Amino acid sequence: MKRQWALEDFEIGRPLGKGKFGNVYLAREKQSKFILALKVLFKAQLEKAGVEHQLRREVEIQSHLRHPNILRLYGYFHDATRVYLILEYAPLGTVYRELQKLSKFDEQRTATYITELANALSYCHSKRVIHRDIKPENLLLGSAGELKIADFLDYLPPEMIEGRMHDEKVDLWSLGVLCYEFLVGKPPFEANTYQETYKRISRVEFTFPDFVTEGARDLISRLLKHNPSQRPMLREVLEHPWITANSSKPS
Ligand SMILES: O=C1CNCC2=C1[C@@H](c1ccccc1F)c1c[nH]nc1N2
Repeated sequence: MKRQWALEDFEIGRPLGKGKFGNVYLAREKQSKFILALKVLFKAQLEKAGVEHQLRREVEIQSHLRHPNILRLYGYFHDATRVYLILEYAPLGTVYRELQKLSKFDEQRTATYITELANALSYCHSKRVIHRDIKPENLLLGSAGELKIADFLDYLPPEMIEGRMHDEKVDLWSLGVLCYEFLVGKPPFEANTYQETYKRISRVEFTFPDFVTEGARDLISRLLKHNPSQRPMLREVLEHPWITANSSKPS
């Protein structure tokens, strides 16, 4: 038995973002006056893209995922032309926005974010869910500034760009790219052309600015190993001395 929702159940507020298949609006559940986000997806568009099978899968997964660092999907409903997703609202915005505003994050903020991401990823893996698109734009912030994964090129691991087969280790690579981008302000393999970025990733060619410390370099270099089996386990990330020295939050 489940709860049935309807459009008339919410007071539509301001638009929060624009999607390639619809828009997201801030909203309030009329009964509880609870603030949430309402993502509207157009079927006609979801159809003309062959991503419907992807949405159905993601919605199934998200509904079952319950973690403080994963954006919550409370439910959904639809009509003749639209699919509505009832999502948790992250009042502090995207990590992407904070990064652009600050240009780069200090070690404390970065290690904290990496810890929250590692926890969320560890939870996902325990549920056989892998390959989360954790780019800054897909990372939101809760009322206390806690990170929330909301993924529902510069970040693809060597195995993927090379058309090879992969596993959960792709998420460890992602974590290394994010740790670097958080500390530096830009992803490690950024280049002028797609072709150049590709060769940069394939060869794991990147440099560290002078302000990136020894501990951060050790963690990033280990996460960004070309060979997936040489990348640390998520528990090793959470126990890394750079993480335990800088994270403002425990695992
Ligand atoms: O789209 C946006 C735009 N940035 C603010 C924001 C959202 C939205 C959202 C982000 C990523 C994926 C799905 C999704 F609905 C959102 C949901 N809760 N808080 C949000 N803030």
